[PDB]
Amino acid sequence: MKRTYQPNNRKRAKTHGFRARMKTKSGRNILARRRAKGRHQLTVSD
Amino acid sequence: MAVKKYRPYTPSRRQMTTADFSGLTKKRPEKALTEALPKTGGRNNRGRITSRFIGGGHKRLYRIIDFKRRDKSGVNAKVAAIEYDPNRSARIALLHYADGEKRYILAPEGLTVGATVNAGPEAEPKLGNALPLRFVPVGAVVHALELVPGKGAQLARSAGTSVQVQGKESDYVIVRLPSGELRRVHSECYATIGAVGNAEHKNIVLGKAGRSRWLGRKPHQRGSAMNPVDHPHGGGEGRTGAGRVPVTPWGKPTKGLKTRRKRKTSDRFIVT
RNA sequence: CUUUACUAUAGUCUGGCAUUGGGAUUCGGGUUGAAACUUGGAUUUCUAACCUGAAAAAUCACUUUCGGGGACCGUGCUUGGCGGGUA
RNA sequence: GACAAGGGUUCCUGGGGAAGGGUCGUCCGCCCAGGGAAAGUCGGGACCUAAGGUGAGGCCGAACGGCGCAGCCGAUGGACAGCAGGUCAAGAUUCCUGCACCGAUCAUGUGGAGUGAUGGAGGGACGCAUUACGCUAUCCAAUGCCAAGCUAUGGCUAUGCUGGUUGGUACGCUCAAGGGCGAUCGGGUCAGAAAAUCUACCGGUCAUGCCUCAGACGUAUCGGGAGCUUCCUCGGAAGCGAAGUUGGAAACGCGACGGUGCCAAGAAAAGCUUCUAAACGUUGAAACAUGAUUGCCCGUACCGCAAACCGACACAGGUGUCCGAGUGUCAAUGCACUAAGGCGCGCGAGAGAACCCUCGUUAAGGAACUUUGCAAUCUCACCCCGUAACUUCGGAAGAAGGGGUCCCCACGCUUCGCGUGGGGCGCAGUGAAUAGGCCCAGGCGACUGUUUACCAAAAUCACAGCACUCUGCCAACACGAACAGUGGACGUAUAGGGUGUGACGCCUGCCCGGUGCCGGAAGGUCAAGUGGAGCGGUGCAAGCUGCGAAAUGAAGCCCCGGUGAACGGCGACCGCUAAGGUAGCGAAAUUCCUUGUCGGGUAAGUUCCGACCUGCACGAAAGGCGUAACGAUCUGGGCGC
RNA sequence: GGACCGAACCGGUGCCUGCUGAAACAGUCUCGGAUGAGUUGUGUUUAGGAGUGAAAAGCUAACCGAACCUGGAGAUAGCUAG
Ligand SMILES: [Mg+2]
Ligand SMILES: [Mg+2]
Ligand SMILES: [Mg+2]
Ligand SMILES: [Mg+2]
Ligand SMILES: [Mg+2]
Ligand SMILES: [Mg+2]
Ligand SMILES: [Mg+2]
Ligand SMILES: [Mg+2]
Ligand SMILES: [Mg+2]
Ligand SMILES: [Mg+2]
Ligand SMILES: [Mg+2]
Ligand SMILES: [Mg+2]
Ligand SMILES: [Mg+2]
Ligand SMILES: [Mg+2]
Ligand SMILES: [Mg+2]
Ligand SMILES: [Mg+2]
Ligand SMILES: [Mg+2]
Ligand SMILES: [Mg+2]
Ligand SMILES: [Mg+2]
Ligand SMILES: [Mg+2]
Ligand SMILES: [Mg+2]
Ligand SMILES: [Mg+2]
Ligand SMILES: [Mg+2]
Ligand SMILES: [Mg+2]
Ligand SMILES: [Mg+2]
Ligand SMILES: [Mg+2]
Ligand SMILES: [Mg+2]
Ligand SMILES: [Mg+2]
Ligand SMILES: [Mg+2]
Ligand SMILES: [Mg+2]
Ligand SMILES: [Mg+2]
Ligand SMILES: [Mg+2]
Ligand SMILES: [Mg+2]
Ligand SMILES: [Mg+2]
Ligand SMILES: [Mg+2]
Ligand SMILES: [Mg+2]
Ligand SMILES: [Mg+2]
Ligand SMILES: [Mg+2]
Ligand SMILES: [Mg+2]
Ligand SMILES: [Mg+2]
Ligand SMILES: [Mg+2]
Ligand SMILES: [Mg+2]
Ligand SMILES: [Mg+2]
Ligand SMILES: [Mg+2]
Ligand SMILES: [Mg+2]
Ligand SMILES: [Mg+2]
Ligand SMILES: [Mg+2]
Ligand SMILES: [Mg+2]
Ligand SMILES: [Mg+2]
Ligand SMILES: [Mg+2]
Ligand SMILES: [Mg+2]
Ligand SMILES: [Mg+2]
Ligand SMILES: [Mg+2]
Ligand SMILES: [Mg+2]
Ligand SMILES: [Mg+2]
Ligand SMILES: [Mg+2]
Ligand SMILES: [Mg+2]
Ligand SMILES: [Mg+2]
Ligand SMILES: [Mg+2]
Ligand SMILES: [Mg+2]
Ligand SMILES: [Mg+2]
Ligand SMILES: [Mg+2]
Ligand SMILES: [Mg+2]
Ligand SMILES: [Mg+2]
Ligand SMILES: [Mg+2]
Ligand SMILES: [Mg+2]
Ligand SMILES: [Mg+2]
Ligand SMILES: [Mg+2]
Ligand SMILES: [Mg+2]
Ligand SMILES: [Mg+2]
Ligand SMILES: [Mg+2]
Ligand SMILES: [Mg+2]
Ligand SMILES: [Mg+2]
Ligand SMILES: [Mg+2]
Ligand SMILES: [Mg+2]
Ligand SMILES: [Mg+2]
Ligand SMILES: [Mg+2]
Ligand SMILES: [Mg+2]
Ligand SMILES: [Mg+2]
Ligand SMILES: [Mg+2]
Ligand SMILES: [Mg+2]
Ligand SMILES: [Mg+2]
Ligand SMILES: [Mg+2]
Ligand SMILES: [Mg+2]
Ligand SMILES: [Mg+2]
Ligand SMILES: [Mg+2]
Ligand SMILES: [Mg+2]
Ligand SMILES: [Mg+2]
Ligand SMILES: [Mg+2]
Ligand SMILES: [Mg+2]
Ligand SMILES: [Mg+2]
Ligand SMILES: [Mg+2]
Ligand SMILES: [Mg+2]
Ligand SMILES: [Mg+2]
Ligand SMILES: [Mg+2]
Ligand SMILES: [Mg+2]
Ligand SMILES: [Mg+2]
Ligand SMILES: [Mg+2]
Ligand SMILES: [Mg+2]
Ligand SMILES: [Mg+2]
Ligand SMILES: [Mg+2]
Ligand SMILES: [Mg+2]
Ligand SMILES: [Mg+2]
Ligand SMILES: [Mg+2]
Ligand SMILES: [Mg+2]
Ligand SMILES: [Mg+2]
Ligand SMILES: [Mg+2]
Ligand SMILES: [Mg+2]
Ligand SMILES: [Mg+2]
Ligand SMILES: [Mg+2]
Repeated sequence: MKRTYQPNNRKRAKTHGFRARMKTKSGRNILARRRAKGRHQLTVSD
Repeated sequence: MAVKKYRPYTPSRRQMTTADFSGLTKKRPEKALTEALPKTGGRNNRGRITSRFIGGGHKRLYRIIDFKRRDKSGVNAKVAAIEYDPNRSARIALLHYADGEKRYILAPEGLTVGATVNAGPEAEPKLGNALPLRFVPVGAVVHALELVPGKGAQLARSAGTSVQVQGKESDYVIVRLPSGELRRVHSECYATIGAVGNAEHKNIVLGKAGRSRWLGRKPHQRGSAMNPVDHPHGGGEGRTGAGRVPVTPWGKPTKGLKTRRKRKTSDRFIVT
């Protein structure tokens, strides 16, 4: 019963990446949106 | 004039027909002439499907061909081999140039291995001699014609197709395309004597489904199978013919689709 | 979701105006029976705009040497039609 | 059993007993602490490129941004130097022991001359199926060798039983299948931007010939080796060490880039080999071996078909590759039992009621059950004999149907056995396990295939074949802020797009009035726009201004012609509307009345088959009517059980 | 050889069991394909009136005739409750 989550690191990191979110404005938004309220530890740390 | 039909040893293979060979020299496409990077891929481009279907099929290698053949004018060449080229539907000739360079040209009908061929304007109208239209005899049958001086041969390179030379009017020579259309081409345009090979490609019986698949995939969906959302003809209770017949994004069958253009006054009798 | 329901619309066809120039012929006519400053139309033609292809320099750029197309096309503005493709 | 993912101390040692564990728990993959992971040679980087991602310049867009040549990035591929053993509680092609190789640097001798680029060329370099020969891994046999022992309950006293039976390296005139190589002079400038002593092309000149070892063998040597020994701190430590035979089988692995056949015609790039340009040296070069020196970065424990990864669980689910023994059975990764190895699935004990699940046997009967033989039997392997209508001559077909099968002896042969004869046993001999029930008719689709992840697998969709139609190449056509770009296509009407039909065979009629579509000089209407007669406002006027029509003005509809494998139409009592059904079929997947009427089959048949025809509402590419074969398709019937 | 029988594998025909499941789609038995239009690993590309689709309105992260999240936003609610 194959499930949705098939972990594959570096796919995980290829999308979703700090490096990745930096390349576009939309994620860069999300990045600095998360630096904000939500003192969050985010992205490639997890 | 061989075909190779089969027995009916399977459910298929009765109707199935393959092509004929042994006119083809066993040799490989050889060294970089090919330099083949077809990298076959469906209609995708910027990521979406443009020309529908065509989703698979056997790995190929493109063999570069010399279409214009201007530069080798006044230089002898002797036919070496005739090789099988996929994505062509014509045989191609190898030869060798006197200066020693090897190229490819498509193979006209009836070109034997070892024939002496000479490109250029002064050349005799022997098979495959690559000369300008001004120097082409009236009514003689040629192929691989340039649409414009320079560039390459955009006219009649598919198997069995030829263009006979109608009487020249101006520096433009009248010709007749294999669709039956008449045109006007510059007499500065090269062409190759004779008609294309591969016998009649047309009547090979193409086996069953999947022989299709040896080539571009194309399962070809029939939008009246589809739901209304997907396609106009779609929708119905049981089988229903049309109600309209525009397709697939509106349009229709018949209804000439060509824009009104500047090439149109170089054109003679667009009717068929 | 559908169509000959309403309405607009992507799209597309078409007239006018730019980009956009020259010369022959002809008819329409004005300003000083022809001369002739000419103003436009129609066909025709040329070539500097413009498009485009080959050449040791793959997309480009160039003196380019060139070859073809060429006042068309394409494109901006506007005119009217078509337009369940879409809303 | 070993890996790749993924997980992250789960590994090892010593503790612990709250919670986690489906009960317990002194125990654990849980808790605490401590330790463990070693690389020039393995995998990745300091090398290469594919798809794709980038992308100075360049091309485009209300912005943010979208493209795009070179180059760069990118292993799932190319390239590349080591094996054999030993061993911590816990690592090993990493550490140590023995022997080996690779690069870089320098010194010494040979050599004492050339070296060889960001550029050229060679080559790297590639498919599917089938297959000959040699071999190994590897397994099998024995009265082959070695080692240890003992005599069991009747017997055996070994000719019984048990285990073991060689790996690396070096050399060797030894054996050896298999495997790929022409060599050289000269010429032409128009080839590879010039170059070239290189490659290509053209011309001349001379079975065998060479090169190669897979693997076998012999000698040597370093390992390993059944066990033997003593110590033992509870059970492990150190030391010792025998022989390695003949006969057989054998790969998807090696000898290889082998041989042949086939059509759908099977990456790129660097390293690498050769060649010059530029440059340096033309006395200290290239090359060779000879020591020395040097060898970076990351990964490496443990789980890894699973209580350690994805499933909320110590979850009957799922997860890619490699290895995967023996005996029996044509063969096999099948089936049964077993080796090495791993395990008995983290509640337990009793009871032997109803009912419930999963099974075994069943009297006489044998489908009577029921919507339906649903389910479950019967059937089953291999050998021999034999086998229909129908057929597209392939098929149907494993059609149905019948016989054989075990053990001993003798004989013959191509001896893993088979054939023949004779004999023996049991109720029974593919003696247990894995292996079809079959047939007669129809309906639909020809066919293999595809489809509703989680109620539908089909008669749906695809399909080869056929037809209409568009498209002359900045093609039609599709994506798109965009005269950018790309796809169609590095394709050029034997091509590409769209549409419907759907092997094959015999075929495909009548009606264009309306709608669409192609072609249509008269004529009717028609937008902006040119033109601007005239009507009015204000001012005393020059004048400034508000509307404003004849003519002229494009595509389009109106009007004319054609076109049905174009939308369509061929009984709302014939009713008039362009015509009203050519074949073929018809109670049909179409039929209302209906269980139509006859006939067949049954004891009895609303079904099924055959007729008929009165077709409520068959019919020719929404194709008509047939059709061998095919079907986890649907319908009716028979035998067998 | 879109041939046959049949493992691996790919798939889901029929019955049953399961239905607070062992399991948010499975288990036994049975059956289909098993050199092709075959199966599948790795990297990559395409998405919300958008993609994909041998075509069910199927799939697009366990509920797709228009995914999810955040926002407009205390949408509106001639209706139901309180
Ligand atoms: Mg942190
Ligand atoms: Mg990190
Ligand atoms: Mg998290
Ligand atoms: Mg024949
Ligand atoms: Mg689409
Ligand atoms: Mg064809
Ligand atoms: Mg088709
Ligand atoms: Mg449908
Ligand atoms: Mg629609
Ligand atoms: Mg429809
Ligand atoms: Mg219908
Ligand atoms: Mg379209
Ligand atoms: Mg518009
Ligand atoms: Mg308008
Ligand atoms: Mg609407
Ligand atoms: Mg409308
Ligand atoms: Mg295992
Ligand atoms: Mg890991
Ligand atoms: Mg680790
Ligand atoms: Mg432990
Ligand atoms: Mg322990
Ligand atoms: Mg406890
Ligand atoms: Mg505690
Ligand atoms: Mg407990
Ligand atoms: Mg423990
Ligand atoms: Mg070492
Ligand atoms: Mg690179
Ligand atoms: Mg590239
Ligand atoms: Mg880009
Ligand atoms: Mg690119
Ligand atoms: Mg790799
Ligand atoms: Mg190596
Ligand atoms: Mg490496
Ligand atoms: Mg130990
Ligand atoms: Mg270990
Ligand atoms: Mg080791
Ligand atoms: Mg010297
Ligand atoms: Mg040299
Ligand atoms: Mg062999
Ligand atoms: Mg014995
Ligand atoms: Mg023995
Ligand atoms: Mg020996
Ligand atoms: Mg294998
Ligand atoms: Mg071979
Ligand atoms: Mg490179
Ligand atoms: Mg020099
Ligand atoms: Mg390990
Ligand atoms: Mg559990
Ligand atoms: Mg458990
Ligand atoms: Mg489990
Ligand atoms: Mg699996
Ligand atoms: Mg094996
Ligand atoms: Mg076995
Ligand atoms: Mg066996
Ligand atoms: Mg088994
Ligand atoms: Mg285990
Ligand atoms: Mg127990
Ligand atoms: Mg039972
Ligand atoms: Mg009985
Ligand atoms: Mg009976
Ligand atoms: Mg009854
Ligand atoms: Mg009954
Ligand atoms: Mg049954
Ligand atoms: Mg059975
Ligand atoms: Mg026969
Ligand atoms: Mg039958
Ligand atoms: Mg007896
Ligand atoms: Mg008997
Ligand atoms: Mg048996
Ligand atoms: Mg049994
Ligand atoms: Mg009949
Ligand atoms: Mg019937
Ligand atoms: Mg079917
Ligand atoms: Mg079959
Ligand atoms: Mg389903
Ligand atoms: Mg189903
Ligand atoms: Mg363009
Ligand atoms: Mg293009
Ligand atoms: Mg159909
Ligand atoms: Mg008429
Ligand atoms: Mg009846
Ligand atoms: Mg009835
Ligand atoms: Mg009767
Ligand atoms: Mg009956
Ligand atoms: Mg009757
Ligand atoms: Mg009944
Ligand atoms: Mg019934
Ligand atoms: Mg009947
Ligand atoms: Mg007809
Ligand atoms: Mg029809
Ligand atoms: Mg019909
Ligand atoms: Mg039909
Ligand atoms: Mg019929
Ligand atoms: Mg099937
Ligand atoms: Mg049924
Ligand atoms: Mg029946
Ligand atoms: Mg009887
Ligand atoms: Mg097959
Ligand atoms: Mg058969
Ligand atoms: Mg499926
Ligand atoms: Mg399964
Ligand atoms: Mg079967
Ligand atoms: Mg839409
Ligand atoms: Mg989820
Ligand atoms: Mg879903
Ligand atoms: Mg919704
Ligand atoms: Mg509210
Ligand atoms: Mg609001
Ligand atoms: Mg409202
Ligand atoms: Mg409100």
